[PDB]
Amino acid sequence: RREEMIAKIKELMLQPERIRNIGIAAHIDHGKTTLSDNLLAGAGMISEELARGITINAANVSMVHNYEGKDYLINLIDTPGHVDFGGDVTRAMRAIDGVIIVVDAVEGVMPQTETVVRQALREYVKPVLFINKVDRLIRELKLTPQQMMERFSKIIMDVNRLIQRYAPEEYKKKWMVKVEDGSVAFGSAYYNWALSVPFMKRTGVKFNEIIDLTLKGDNRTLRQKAPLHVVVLDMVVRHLPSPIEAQKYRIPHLWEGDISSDIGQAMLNCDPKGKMVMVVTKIIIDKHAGEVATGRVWSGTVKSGQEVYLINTKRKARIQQVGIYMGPERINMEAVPAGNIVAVTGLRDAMAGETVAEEQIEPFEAL
Ligand SMILES: Nc1nc2c(ncn2[C@@H]2O[C@H](COP(=O)(O)OP(=O)(O)O)[C@@H](O)[C@H]2O)c(=O)[nH]1
Repeated sequence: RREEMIAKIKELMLQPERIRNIGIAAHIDHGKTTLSDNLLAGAGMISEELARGITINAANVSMVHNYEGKDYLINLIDTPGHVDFGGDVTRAMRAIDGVIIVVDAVEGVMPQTETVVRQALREYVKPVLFINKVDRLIRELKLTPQQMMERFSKIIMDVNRLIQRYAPEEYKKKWMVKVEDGSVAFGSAYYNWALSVPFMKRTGVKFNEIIDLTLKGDNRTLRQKAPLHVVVLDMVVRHLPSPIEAQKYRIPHLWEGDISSDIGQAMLNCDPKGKMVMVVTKIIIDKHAGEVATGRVWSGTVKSGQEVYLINTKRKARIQQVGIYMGPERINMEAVPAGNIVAVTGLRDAMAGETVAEEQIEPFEAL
């Protein structure tokens, strides 16, 4: 039901501890797009009452996920795929608080894997690990359960070596990933299943059941018994931070202004009562709506009709319509508080990376 989901989005956007702003990153062909598309589909966000390629270069897609009796609003924000480095990559890392690092079970950790882990960690983005294509270990390589667990262990050790080496000093140990606490999951994005220790504890489901169904070709039972979106989004909710948790340590890194100032404090503490500061992540031109700027609200509350400064472009402006994402769709909202990803009209002169603020402040980017 559409009206129900819209109400749910409004409910959760008002509670910053229920939000997760994330991205997904991977070496080429390891499964970023398949995971992205199938999480969105599995969470039921593109059902007719409300798949391949829908997330490709999508500014944001949101998913509502229930975890231990509470609903969460997960924003899967665009991160550039298949590129080594660039301003676009850095900018997208700065927009997300958590990242799912996807590693192919066959190739393992590859040079581009190391690059994306580095790039995320450099901006205080907390990682979790999803080991993909486990169907290939089962069917094509015909590995034993012990051989597969040993393969996972090696991947995990390689990832943690990168975290130890590249995480900000304070998080070199804290952000290591482990199978035991479910900050690692493994599965097949393509066949819509995954497992983790917390999921297996909760349900009693065992890897051998998944192996059996896989070899039998019972793909319907497979994806229902160990759903990709349940296992992976459970991991997102438990282990990736809310914007209010993340901004307390991310904002001094991200913004070069005076953290002790009122606006600095409002961003540090994700305060919806402070002056509004947002950063534009992406702009598209819609034939009907005109320029639509997607962005993250760091502080304050963004409103339809709100007068703002475009800091990099050096102009005063007025936001026309504010929107928020429901799956891939923009839905109108007249006011949206800090912590959220929004889409706004009225800022045609803005560029990607633009700092948009109620007061003249230091920009997040030199632009
Ligand atoms: N066997 C298998 N193939 C997969 C899986 N996930 C993705 N693929 C395939 O691997 C290729 C690359 O996937 P894609 O999601 O586009 O990778 P990306 O480049 O990281 O975005 C495509 O042919 C996918 O269908 C998986 O779990 N198992």
